[PDB]
Amino acid sequence: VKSDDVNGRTKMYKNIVDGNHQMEPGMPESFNVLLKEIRSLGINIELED
Amino acid sequence: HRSPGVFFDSDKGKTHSSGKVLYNARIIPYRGSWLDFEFDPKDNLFVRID
Amino acid sequence: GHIELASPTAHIWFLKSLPSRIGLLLDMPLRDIERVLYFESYVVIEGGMTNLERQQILTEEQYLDALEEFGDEFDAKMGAEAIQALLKSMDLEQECEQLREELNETNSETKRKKLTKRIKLLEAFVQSGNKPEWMILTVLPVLPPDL
Amino acid sequence: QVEYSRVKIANRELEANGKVGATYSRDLLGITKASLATESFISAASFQETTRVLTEAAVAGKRDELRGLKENVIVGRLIPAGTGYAYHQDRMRRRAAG
Amino acid sequence: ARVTVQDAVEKIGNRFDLVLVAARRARQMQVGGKDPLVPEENDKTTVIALREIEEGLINNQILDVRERQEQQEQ
Amino acid sequence: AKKMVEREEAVVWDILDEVIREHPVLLNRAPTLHRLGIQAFEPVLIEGKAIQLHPLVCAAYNADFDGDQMAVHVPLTLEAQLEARALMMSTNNILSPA
Amino acid sequence: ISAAVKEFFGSSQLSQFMDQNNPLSEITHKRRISALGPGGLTRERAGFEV
Amino acid sequence: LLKFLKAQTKTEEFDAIKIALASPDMIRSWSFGEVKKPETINYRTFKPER
DNA sequence: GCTGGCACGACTTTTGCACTCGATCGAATGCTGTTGCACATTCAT
RNA sequence: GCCGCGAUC
DNA sequence: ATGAATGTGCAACAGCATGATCGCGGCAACGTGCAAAAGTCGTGCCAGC
Ligand SMILES: [Mg+2]
Repeated sequence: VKSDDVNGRTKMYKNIVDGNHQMEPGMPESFNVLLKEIRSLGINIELED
Repeated sequence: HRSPGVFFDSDKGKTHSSGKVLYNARIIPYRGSWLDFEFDPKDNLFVRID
Repeated sequence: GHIELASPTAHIWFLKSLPSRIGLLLDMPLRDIERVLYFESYVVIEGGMTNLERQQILTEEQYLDALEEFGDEFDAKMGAEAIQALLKSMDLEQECEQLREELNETNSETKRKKLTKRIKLLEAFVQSGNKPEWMILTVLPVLPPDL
Repeated sequence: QVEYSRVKIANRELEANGKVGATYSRDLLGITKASLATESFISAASFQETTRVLTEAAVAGKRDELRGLKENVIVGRLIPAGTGYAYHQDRMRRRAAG
Repeated sequence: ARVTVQDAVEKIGNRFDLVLVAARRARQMQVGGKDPLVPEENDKTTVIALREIEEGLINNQILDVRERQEQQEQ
Repeated sequence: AKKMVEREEAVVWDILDEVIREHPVLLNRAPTLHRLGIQAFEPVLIEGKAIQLHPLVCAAYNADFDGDQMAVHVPLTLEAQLEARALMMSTNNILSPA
Repeated sequence: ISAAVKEFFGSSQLSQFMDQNNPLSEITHKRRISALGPGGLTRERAGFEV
Repeated sequence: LLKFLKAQTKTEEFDAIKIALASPDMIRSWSFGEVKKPETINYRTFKPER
């Protein structure tokens, strides 16, 4: 929520301004960039359900 | 920087771990290609040109 | 996005590494597989009627000699398309039991390690559902522009 | 892995056919070598040579399952330790129960 | 305020579940729908929950039964 | 609120003092060697420009005041504040875990 | 010629911003001995003997 | 045809990242088009190419 | 009667288009692990 | 998006 | 006595060598002619003051 969550940052800023102090986390953009980078090679990486 | 000339070295005597000290010579010029002489563990003259 | 290469090229992930995947899959050394990749030498396939072997490393001069003598029945290519052709023709399941029988029948500390490595790779490939022809890629993906 | 061998030995010995259990020989490896051989590829690819680990993970078609601490830190979920250990205990039962 | 949480820790001794219990109690007291059960001395909700735990008046079991009673009332 | 925070009126200072009251903040040094190299303190505002560190924790931090700098990370969640109070407070870890 | 001369004078391993705190820094920077540079050795390359 | 949310729903449940080789058909599945020109942007309009 | 924004018949610009020919370098870090190849040895006939 | 150079602990 | 298989030893190639800060500079790769369309310019138009 401090570094790479594009929606997490805004959500947690709104929560603090409201005064909620709720986590509501997500998925960092850095790992998505890494997944796109590896997929750009011949290796396929996906997230199983 | 290293002065151009002729430099002899012993390579500390620990390359093949056999205790055989190996003497090598270098010809460092101000400009151009290098030239080295190298002593094998089997006492063979090897020249490492450039 | 993607780009089509209009000709199959080889991936350096599986070619140039100390435990080369294509190296030990084809039972040929890294030097040979690198030489054929750059069109320096040819490799023939099939050729049961002719005296050429399945994985021959005949050079250019041997290529014209075979063409003059054997003529037809000699299927040799110089590019990575040859690697695709020989990789598709390989029957992984049939080779698995053949190498298993060779390993259990004859015992020797030298060939046992390489045989075990090849058997492990073959079993992993047949179990994982992958295919060996996918190592060398014909369509190359590209990174998104924002990255 | 000895942990994988132990459960197989216990399961085989639990049934009637106890002789199926296979004796093993424990091995010792250095830290640089033992770390790279872990059953999860997301870890051991963020410590040493990644070109080697990815291909040996690519051809095998393996899975990570995010069991250790390094994998969960990379993804950004709660690590299975300390305060986050309880949260990973609740999730395990739900997955097993369906 | 509580300079040390040892008194609260020994009430429910894990040093790890205490954090979760205090977080739940502070969430209840902060997002609304709850009032402190211990006199409030201008301090924040975190130390109020910790002092409730230390006094032995807030625990996981009784938190669950209070939630169940609230659900039953509604 | 933005404009008056930039203008830094006195009531903004009073509200900052109200917010700070019991929000633990955790300081750390650059080469975080062991787990005691990042500890959570309770901030007291000073009319100054440098962090004032307690002399006792210098041995744990391996910090001496000859130009040393430390980072100040703010735990901004209820779970994070409890973790920084019940696990990271300086009064909590007195015995070195070695 | 001008391109090479200006490239050497402006962007080189051994032509740096001069220190200007006190005359002492300028004095000790002008008469400075550097083992690095184009013909020199890399920082990682230097052993304990050098 | 309004009130559609895609940024929040982008966070999906997952577990056990899986890695495998990429098929050419699978690669084409990822791709949404083609690239045939080696230019990046045309300075005539300061816009991306075709 | 005086004045100021709309369309039409040539000029003028753009774009598909896919089609070709066209030296001078730094060389200098150990430390370890791995793989391949050459040679010495030993066993069989 | 770096590369060199200098500096602090 | 000699050939072949095996094990051992040696040489070449690959990865890797702390963390966090602050301050100054310097810094890459066309063409082609015509249809076909589109845009533009000089020109004439009605509607408001
Ligand atoms: Mg100091």
